[PDB]
Amino acid sequence: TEEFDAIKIALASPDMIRSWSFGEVKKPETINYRTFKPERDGLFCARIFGPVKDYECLCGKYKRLKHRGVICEKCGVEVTQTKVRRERMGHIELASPTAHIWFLKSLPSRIGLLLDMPLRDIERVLYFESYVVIEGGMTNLERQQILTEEQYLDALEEFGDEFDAKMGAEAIQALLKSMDLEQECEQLREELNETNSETKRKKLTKRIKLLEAFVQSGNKPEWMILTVLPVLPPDLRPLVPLDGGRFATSDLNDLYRRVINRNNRLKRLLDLAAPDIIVRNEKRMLQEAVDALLDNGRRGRAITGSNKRPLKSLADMIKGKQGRFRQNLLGKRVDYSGR
Amino acid sequence: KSDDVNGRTKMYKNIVDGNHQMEPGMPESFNVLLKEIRSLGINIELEDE
Amino acid sequence: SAAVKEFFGSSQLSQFMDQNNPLSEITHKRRISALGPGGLTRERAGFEV
Amino acid sequence: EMGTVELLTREGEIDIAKRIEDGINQVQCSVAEYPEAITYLLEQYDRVEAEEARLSDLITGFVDDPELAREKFAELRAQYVVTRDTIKATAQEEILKLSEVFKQFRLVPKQFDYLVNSMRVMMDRVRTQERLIMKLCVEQCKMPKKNFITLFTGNETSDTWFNAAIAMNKPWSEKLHDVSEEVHRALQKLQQIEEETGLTIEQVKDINRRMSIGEAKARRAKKEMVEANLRLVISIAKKYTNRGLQFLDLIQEGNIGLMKAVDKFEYRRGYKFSTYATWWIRQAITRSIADQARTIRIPVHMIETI
DNA sequence: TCCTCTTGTCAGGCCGGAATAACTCCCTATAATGCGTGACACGGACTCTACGAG
DNA sequence: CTCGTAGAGTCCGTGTCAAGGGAGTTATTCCGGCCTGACAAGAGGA
Ligand SMILES: C[C@H](CCC(=O)NCCC[N+](C)(C)C[C@H](O)CS(=O)(=O)O)[C@H]1CC[C@H]2[C@@H]3[C@H](O)C[C@@H]4C[C@H](O)CC[C@]4(C)[C@H]3C[C@H](O)[C@]12C
Ligand SMILES: [Zn+2]
Repeated sequence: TEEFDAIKIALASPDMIRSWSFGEVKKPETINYRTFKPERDGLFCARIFGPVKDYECLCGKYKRLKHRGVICEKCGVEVTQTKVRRERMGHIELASPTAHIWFLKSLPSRIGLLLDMPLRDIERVLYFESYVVIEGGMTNLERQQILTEEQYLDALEEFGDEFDAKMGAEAIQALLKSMDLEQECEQLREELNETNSETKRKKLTKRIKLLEAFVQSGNKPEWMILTVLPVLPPDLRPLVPLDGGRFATSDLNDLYRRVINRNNRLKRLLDLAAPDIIVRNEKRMLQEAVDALLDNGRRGRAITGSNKRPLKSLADMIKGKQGRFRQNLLGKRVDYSGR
Repeated sequence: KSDDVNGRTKMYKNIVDGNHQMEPGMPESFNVLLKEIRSLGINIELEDE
Repeated sequence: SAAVKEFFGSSQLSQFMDQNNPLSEITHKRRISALGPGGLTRERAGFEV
Repeated sequence: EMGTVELLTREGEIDIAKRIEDGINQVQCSVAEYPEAITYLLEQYDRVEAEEARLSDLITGFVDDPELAREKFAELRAQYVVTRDTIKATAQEEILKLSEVFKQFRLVPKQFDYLVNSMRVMMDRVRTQERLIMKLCVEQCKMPKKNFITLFTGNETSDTWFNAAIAMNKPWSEKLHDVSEEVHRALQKLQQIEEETGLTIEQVKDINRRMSIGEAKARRAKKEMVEANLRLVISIAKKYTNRGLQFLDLIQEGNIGLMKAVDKFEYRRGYKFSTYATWWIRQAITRSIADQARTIRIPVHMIETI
């Protein structure tokens, strides 16, 4: 056991997300329904997360404790303690960069204020109602100017080249990567030396503080948009067998299933060169799935299968009353107690 | 008493042996918390100095 | 049959008779509840009802 | 989004079907027009005859029995070899006649895809080599881009632009010797690439532009049709909404099925599209509801038995 | 007299064919076309009042 | 000398608490038999 202190929090970079994860979860399958062993490489996977039963591989070639670092050649499961299946994380390759809800919809929209663009505008961008000019060259249009459908059409038709604009969360990420923190910070401090209006000054200070902290911490803005999505270890969203044949699963299994399905379908639709409208719908649905996954409660309320109650997303699982369910009230049942 | 697996088993053995020591470890709920927050795009690591 | 048995079984107003005293039975059968579907909630309630 | 596109009435649908037919036929003729594809045809037909391949791996029905195919491919080999010997005007007319006789054949889609892809990758190699050679030239020799266009364009095979650029005696023209080896070796390599093409170095341009035109035409026609029939897809979707799958997922699977149907639809049979497409849209919707519904996925036959 | 060394024959783990399952390629041809409390505090938008600049 | 803008104020709204038919191919369990270790009883030597 380490002797630690100072717990550090920062945005996870995509290479770190790949770093923690041991394998990619490509197919939504969970278990074989005949023999309830986990399917590879599904949401429950022994070769990725861990061996089901202590010190025994899936296919059953290696069963002795003497084998502990060998990795079964047929089934790519390493022979180790089943408890490891509680900590190993997975990851999913998302085809279309999707926005992180927490950094968008929270009353102060930090993407918005970093981009000094109101929330409604960004909403219009992600849902594919209008484009945004990402470096619109030597033209009569600014760098954060929105163009409507047929304004983008008249511009493209007239301006074929020297004009870079896009739609959706990938557009947002692209334009976000390009912003020069240092120069904009210098501009804002020059405003502070020259600008004298109470509320404008106040807002300016706010923006300045955000930029300063962001550039000091070492977080790069483009990470606010997620490319790789980590998947929680299986044991924390278990699929335990109830007695009598019936099964119980946490909702996260369903949410992950939905995300993987829509991601795979988008992959296929892209490979087929499908019409734009349908790919756009696909990106909308994927955004929806992700937003249910990260923080359920900021949208159209995706109910679960046949249960009427909204399914509980990660954010709900963390925040409770009060907050930490088992760490905070209430409250860690204890042994050696009577009443 | 509740969430530390190794601690609870070691303390069972200690009590049976007639010794009274302790070995707290990390509460399992906190480990779950780390994994659950890490499931988001939030990096939470235990630093060292 | 699904809707009828759902109402009778899995409903707020369909509850286990408390059958330990004749008084308990008779009083439970002659009861008037303001809860349930189409009715007030405890948090909703108010203090004037 | 669906509401914007109005209903592509019947005669419009037959119109776009003719445009699709024209694009597909154009691209099929275009394939016919380079002498390295019949190499692979005859080679795998013999594979089929020597029994190293399959009778269904090469053709999907002729146009105007094993006897007929075997004889037509024997005479195909004969004509091919004789026009290859007689390559040295006459070769262009004989290639046109070989292509016109080969038009008779219809290959099953994967092999036609493979042939269009082999011709695509050879043209890709051509364009990539020319682009890298011109990059090295313009950037290391500071080659003005107007003389680049005029002189370099047209041959891509002869040394006329090479020896004219070095002949202009310009000081960057003298540095041109610094990378003369790379540039002229790439010119020779390209000449060999077209020696394996064999026709020339301009018909590569003609073929890629004609193929792009056909493909774009076909894609646009199918886009129009699909956007017109989105309403049909959503209409059929209403049945399956409450099988634990989401509404929009259903509509998407239906869209994929409708795409397939459009790709396989034949108007010439004379029947209305909607009835025919219904089959594929329902097939896709049913298969997806069966597959993505349950948590512990269950094979489709077992679902049918349930 | 006690402990050690020896002759001899069976059994269990492992692999092969078979037979019931699964997954993709055939799926098709009349027409069907949009349908699913409540108090608090803070922030944003709109209005009013007053000042400075052209 | 006159007009528009800047600043201040108020009201409202939000988050947060209190239709299946099938042909071909491969996987997987299941019974039948081969191939190498291990077990029994006695004998001989210290
Ligand atoms: C969905 C259902 C919820 C029932 C519920 O919530 N009842 C609440 C009943 C409340 N009342 C009526 C008893 C009143 C209150 O308790 C007291 S008061 O009125 O509120 O004061 C769950 C909870 C227990 C689950 C069963 C068990 O696993 C055993 C068995 C396992 C098999 O593999 C599958 C079948 C079985 C029968 C399961 C079925 C089903 O999966 C059950 C009933
Ligand atoms: Zn194994």
